[PDB]
Amino acid sequence: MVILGVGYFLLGLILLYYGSDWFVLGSERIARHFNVSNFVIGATVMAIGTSLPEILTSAYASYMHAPGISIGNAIGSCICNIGLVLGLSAIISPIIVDKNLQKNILVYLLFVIFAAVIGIDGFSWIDGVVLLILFIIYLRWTVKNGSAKNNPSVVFSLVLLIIGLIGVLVGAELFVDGAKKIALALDISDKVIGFTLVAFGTSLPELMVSLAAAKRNLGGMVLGNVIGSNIADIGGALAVGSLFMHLPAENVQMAVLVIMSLLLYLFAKYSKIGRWQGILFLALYIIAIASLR
Ligand SMILES: CCCCCCCCCCCCCCC
Ligand SMILES: [Ca+2]
Ligand SMILES: [Ca+2]
Repeated sequence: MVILGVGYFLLGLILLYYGSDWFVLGSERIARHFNVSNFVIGATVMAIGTSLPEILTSAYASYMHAPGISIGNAIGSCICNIGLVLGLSAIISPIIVDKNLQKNILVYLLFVIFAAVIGIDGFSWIDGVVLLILFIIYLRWTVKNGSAKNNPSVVFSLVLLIIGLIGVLVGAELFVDGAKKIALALDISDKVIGFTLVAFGTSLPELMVSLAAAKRNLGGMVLGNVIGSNIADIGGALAVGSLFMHLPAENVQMAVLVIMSLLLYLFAKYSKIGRWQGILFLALYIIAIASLR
């Protein structure tokens, strides 16, 4: 059943490509409907929508007594979002960050640092409750200072968003399943090849969404999506995972994330996020995947 593997694989790519653009366009219209910035809609609605892969992966794994998976995938996603995802987007469409989104990015940095320190001895279920509460606070705070019948322009906008989200989520796991069915039918099936495949699959929505937005010069949406997804990975995916079981410490990975997060802030505050910032991010991500576990 080789053909099948390819069928799933390319169909998932079809759903990811077209699904992401619909999701982006639908989110862009919604942002204009609720009079909020593209950053806000990306850091909230879009981020939560694309991080639900991680959240379900994390909870299930830790419940099945594999807490290393929950935290590895959570942190690995964050590193990927800044290194790979934001890296490609910054090059495609350079961003000059307004001084009110710089405040949001600084808050993100503080959140990451707070997570890193309390995770030095691993993440307990109490650590998770705390991170989850901060997650909630971030969302409301991001919405508040980003704000202020049955319209066919609104209905069509929500259809674009939802169908788009379904597209990138179904397509992402058709990608993974399609890849796993090929690797099994070619007898090249490792099980570290399956973990990193599934792990990468959960980051596929963010990748395709942020690339689609970058293609339409929506730099705010991309930046918001990256910041929001990372927070949803830590305050959401990692947090829920800690509820079922103590997540062992990943101090080397956290340090990598803090450094990248710090770089992200300094660039947004005192410079820009363009070509050479993106090249640096991609370099760091490539170094990471070449030397980390
Ligand atoms: C919004 C949902 C919040 C769910 C919080 C669940 C906390 C579960 C804690 C379980 C602790 C078990 C301790 C055993 C010693
Ligand atoms: Ca994701
Ligand atoms: Ca702890």
